[PDB]
Amino acid sequence: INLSNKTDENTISFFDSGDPERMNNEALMRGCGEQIVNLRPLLRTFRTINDNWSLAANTKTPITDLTNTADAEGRDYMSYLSFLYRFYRGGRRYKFFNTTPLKQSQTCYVRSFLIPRNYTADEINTDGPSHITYPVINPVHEVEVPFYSQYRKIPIASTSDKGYDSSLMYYTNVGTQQIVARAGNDDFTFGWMIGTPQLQGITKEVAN
Amino acid sequence: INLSNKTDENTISFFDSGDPERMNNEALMRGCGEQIVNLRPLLRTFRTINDNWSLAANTKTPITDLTNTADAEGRDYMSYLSFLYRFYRGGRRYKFFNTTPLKQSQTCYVRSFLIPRNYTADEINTDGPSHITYPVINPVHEVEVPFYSQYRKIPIASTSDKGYDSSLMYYTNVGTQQIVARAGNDDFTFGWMIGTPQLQGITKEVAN
Amino acid sequence: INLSNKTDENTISFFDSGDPERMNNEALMRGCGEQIVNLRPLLRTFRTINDNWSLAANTKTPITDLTNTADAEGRDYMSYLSFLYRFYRGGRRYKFFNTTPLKQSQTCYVRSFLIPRNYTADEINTDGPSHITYPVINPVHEVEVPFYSQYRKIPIASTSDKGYDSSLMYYTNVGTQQIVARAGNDDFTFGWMIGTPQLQGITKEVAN
Amino acid sequence: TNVHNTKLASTSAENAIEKEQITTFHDVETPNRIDTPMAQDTSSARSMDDTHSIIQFLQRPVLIDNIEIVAGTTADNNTALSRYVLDRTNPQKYIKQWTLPSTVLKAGGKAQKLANFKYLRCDVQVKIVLNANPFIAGRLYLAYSPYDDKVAPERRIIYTSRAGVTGYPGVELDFQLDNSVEMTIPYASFQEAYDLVSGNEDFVQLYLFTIAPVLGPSAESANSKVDLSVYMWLDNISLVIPTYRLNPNL
Repeated sequence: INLSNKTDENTISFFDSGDPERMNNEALMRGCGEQIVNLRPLLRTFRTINDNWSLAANTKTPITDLTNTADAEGRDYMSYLSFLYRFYRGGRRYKFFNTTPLKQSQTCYVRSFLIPRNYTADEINTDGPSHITYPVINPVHEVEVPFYSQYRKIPIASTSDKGYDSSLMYYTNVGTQQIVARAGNDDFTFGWMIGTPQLQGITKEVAN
Repeated sequence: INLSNKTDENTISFFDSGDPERMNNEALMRGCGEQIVNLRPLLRTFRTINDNWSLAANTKTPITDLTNTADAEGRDYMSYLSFLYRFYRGGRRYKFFNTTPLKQSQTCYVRSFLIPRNYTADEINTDGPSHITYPVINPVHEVEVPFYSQYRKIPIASTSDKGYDSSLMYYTNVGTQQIVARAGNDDFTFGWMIGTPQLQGITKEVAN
Repeated sequence: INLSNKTDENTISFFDSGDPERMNNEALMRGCGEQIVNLRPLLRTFRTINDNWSLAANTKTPITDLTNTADAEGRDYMSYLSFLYRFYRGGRRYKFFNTTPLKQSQTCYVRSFLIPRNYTADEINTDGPSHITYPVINPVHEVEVPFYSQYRKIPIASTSDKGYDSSLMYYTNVGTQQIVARAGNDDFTFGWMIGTPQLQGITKEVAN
Repeated sequence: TNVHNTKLASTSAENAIEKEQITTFHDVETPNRIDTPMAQDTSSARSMDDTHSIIQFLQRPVLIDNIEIVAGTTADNNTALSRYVLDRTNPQKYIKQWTLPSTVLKAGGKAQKLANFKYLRCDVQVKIVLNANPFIAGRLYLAYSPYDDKVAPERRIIYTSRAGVTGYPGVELDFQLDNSVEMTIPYASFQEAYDLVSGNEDFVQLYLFTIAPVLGPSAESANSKVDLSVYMWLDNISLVIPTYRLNPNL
């Protein structure tokens, strides 16, 4: 025997089994009805980040107010899948379903503008492209934000520069409540892959 | 140098010598006159297992009486070569040369029958094929025992079953003495090879 | 990794440099004007072993008297290069430039004879081929000694035999001084190569 | 890589077996040799003579004995070969006896070359050069008897008759006809080769008998004599198996 510590790169697969592709397909044709092969489709789906986001009347509210909170939680796909990557590109989509329980004015309307990310409403004009909806005839806003960037990829980290990509302002003439669902446009994708963080499970406050 | 314990399987033959087959043949054509190449021929030769086997008159004597003793000694080929093997097959041959020194009856005759091995004469009939000789005209019996077996190979060991192969009975109407030589028939051979036992040499009883 | 102590015979040359032969030639065509490729040419050059060798009048002086001293010093090529080798062959050439400061006789002449090596002048005749010069018309002798040997190679070591190769006798009718330069003939060469000795450099006698 | 006058340490093939004449070296790797580059033979020995072998050395004649038989002497060397031998106290007389092949193995420096060898097969070649002036006559018989020292007495060339002695293989050696005789004694052992270490046995005895004694003038004279010289060597030789042992007899 030779004194050696080596790797022969031996691989063994058990069970004398059939083709995994064929069997997986057979299974999906009986118990799923679809086959998810990529995680960008999950960036196209809309998922809630807040099922009630209350606002004040005549207040221009940047949605960073909410997404800075949401991105850390890991509840939506755009946040859960962001912990695997460092960069992102593309625009974003936001849906605001009205859940306002009280009537303030005869005519309630929702309006949305653009805003550079991490700016405040006092630092930006209410000009440029906008979108207006009336929650009584249309309780869903359905605005979209393009990728208006100085850079081809945006880091999920902090930066020296500010206002280098666009975001959303949200205006309501009355105090409204919203289900906020978001997603990426048909061009949004995340960067290049890294390791996972820990996950937070059930919490059981027990009497000692 | 590589840290290793290996075998290169190196072989060396000395002396720059000629062909061993040719030289061996040349030698046998000058000092032997024959070439033994196999040990079954030695199972065909007849060799003595007892040079005097006395018997009682009107007594059917199974030859196991003698061969159980002989097989352990290692004096004949059928015993010496049996310590290299575990199985055997085929029949056996026995020659009984008369050495009776006294006259008991006007007509002395020797008779031989078959008998299952390890049986007693009180457990078997004196029927079946027999052979009779008269030591005064023919002092040599020359009987043969076929392989009448339930099994294709007989172990030199002990067994649960009994009487599963044939053997010989020996009858004399008078007390006769015999040179007992035995051999195998033209079908006898031993089984498959094992190791050797120790050998017993000279014994020197010395005064202490 | 395999436990092993081996040699892979790896060689590295630095600097991404051009052809050494071409660059060396370019250099010699600018700073030398010649290219020494062998050390026998240095055995053909004449170099001084003594820049003043005084002699007595009417005395036959074997030049071994001087070359036994010179060979150990390492000053000339025939001595410096002899410490790399063990054998030599071929004849030798000697030039004697006159430096006699005083006038002894009206007619001064220099004469040279042959002599077996390590002989004395009292052991040999003044016969055989000779060469005579007159330092006043020709102050340079320019004699040559052939390889008159019993052996095809002469060792720089000592021997049991004596007088097995030829050498030179030097006769002057007056006390002369000489610059003694020597070299090998067109057939002289040294033997087969060995290691170098130490070299002796500057000596600084310091007051302690 | 290309360095002179030295062989540096290096790895090599991992299983080497060099066989010199009889010694076989196994080495873990091929030895790192240094040989002479573009070697020559700087001697003249191959031009002086041929390099003789052991078989050639053992074929060299060696003077074993020099005999001088004088006429008018009742000595065993001159007394003739007897018609009958009735008793062993009165056997046949001979000039000289030789145990073979010992007398040759122990002669001419042949034991030095047979040393460190175990087995031998050889024939013994004998040459006798006799010289006798034209006025001296006589006749000898050179014969060899195998196993004469080991065979029963009745079977010996000694203790038999003249017609028995001369029935042995031999050469008739007359002074004025055959000034010289030669004889080849074959390999006389009953075994496959002479054992040069264990068995210091001799297998053939060589005898020089006298048919007719030296016939010279009646007048006593120092000149009525003959001088002999016996030469021996080996032929058809085979030294095969080495050994560290020696026969101190040789």
